[PDB]
Amino acid sequence: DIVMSQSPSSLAVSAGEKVTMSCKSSQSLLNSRTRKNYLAWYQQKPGQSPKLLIYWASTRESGVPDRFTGSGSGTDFTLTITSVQAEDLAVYYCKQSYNLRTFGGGTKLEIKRADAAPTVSIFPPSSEQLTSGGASVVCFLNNFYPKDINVKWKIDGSERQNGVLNSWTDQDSKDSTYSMSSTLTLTKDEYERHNSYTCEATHKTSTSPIVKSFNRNE
Amino acid sequence: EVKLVESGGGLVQSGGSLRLSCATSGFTFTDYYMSWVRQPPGKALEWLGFIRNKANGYTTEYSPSVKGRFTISRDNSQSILYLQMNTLRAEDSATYYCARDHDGYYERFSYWGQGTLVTVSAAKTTPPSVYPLAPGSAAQTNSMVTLGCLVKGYFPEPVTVTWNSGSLSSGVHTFPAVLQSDLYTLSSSVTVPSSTWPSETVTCNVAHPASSTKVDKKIVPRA
Repeated sequence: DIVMSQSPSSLAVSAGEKVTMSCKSSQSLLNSRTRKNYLAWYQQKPGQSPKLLIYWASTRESGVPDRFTGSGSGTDFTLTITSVQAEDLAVYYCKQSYNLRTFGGGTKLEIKRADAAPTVSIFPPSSEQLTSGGASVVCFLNNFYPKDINVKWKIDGSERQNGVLNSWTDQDSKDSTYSMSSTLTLTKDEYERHNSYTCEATHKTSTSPIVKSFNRNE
Repeated sequence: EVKLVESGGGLVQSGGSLRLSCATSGFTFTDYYMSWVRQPPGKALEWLGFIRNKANGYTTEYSPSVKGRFTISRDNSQSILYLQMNTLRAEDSATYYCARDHDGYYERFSYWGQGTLVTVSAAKTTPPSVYPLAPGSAAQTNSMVTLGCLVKGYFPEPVTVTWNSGSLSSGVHTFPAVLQSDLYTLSSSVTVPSSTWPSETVTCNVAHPASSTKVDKKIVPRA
């Protein structure tokens, strides 16, 4: 088959900057019958259907802004985005149409912004969940940047790693912050054995962990 | 306006079969090639096949990964595109998109459908448990307050969560679902002014179309 290779896999830039990203095929995409390179660029914003930006390597799809530019010939192709906006965050795919079709693996575009510390909140098991035999302790770590963040759970001062599942939102398009849930699941038996529950966010906006807590005695 | 609407997605056992549909309108179906493309959750797009226009005899092509196993066809009187998936495997789980296509000789605007989700698994369709997240009873008020809903034990995807039937959509964070004991769990947070709750109502609305279920969960203060 023809193989399609994008690089880099990910990149982050600030609002108003330029980006470029590469796409390389294992074989020439030039059809000398028509003198066009059968290469195309797609934008897939999170939770949406892919949208075609560029075809024939550099012809813009009707109604695509001029700040997106395709270039290259043969085996080597480049997409350029001029003055990157917040709304451009998305995965960009190249697609050859010279023989059948095949997509590259994609380049993820992330919007840079000022660092920001998470708003942390902690929630004990709901009483409704407790009647079912389960116990889930929840922490929300909301509206922080950058994405890298550490969460530690303590039960009566003592760290717990098993039973913890973490899930990050896609980068907000509006303000560009990330959010994350951490959920500590336990048996009701174990939950009612201990009193003090704690979740701690270590993020590079401080050397001090942000800590929220609750005590079942209070 | 051109439209392409994929249907026929759903849950099917390993080794089973499934037929996807793509209903089209707003263009002469018969003049276009049509492609199917799939995307597993959190993975790349994969082109699967096309079927050519009337002038090319409606012949078919397929990626290697599905040739011999998936079949594309078209009903030209009703303007519908089909993908017959046979011998399903776990790896086939993905969103499937139909796209209008063409030999790139002439310029034509690209249309794609919204997609349809296929899930190949031994797990069964299971409605969600919906649990309210109100602050602890010893929690103290301030300028903003965060409430949540924990959505646990459902299958397959998707679920959608809203707050006060869509009235609260600012300061909402709905996290991606994670597989736990082969069932999905997700949570959603909403942050409002403390003046507005609990004086006024906050309810999350969880919709799970696969089990034909909608749950409204009012968040009340504990104790």
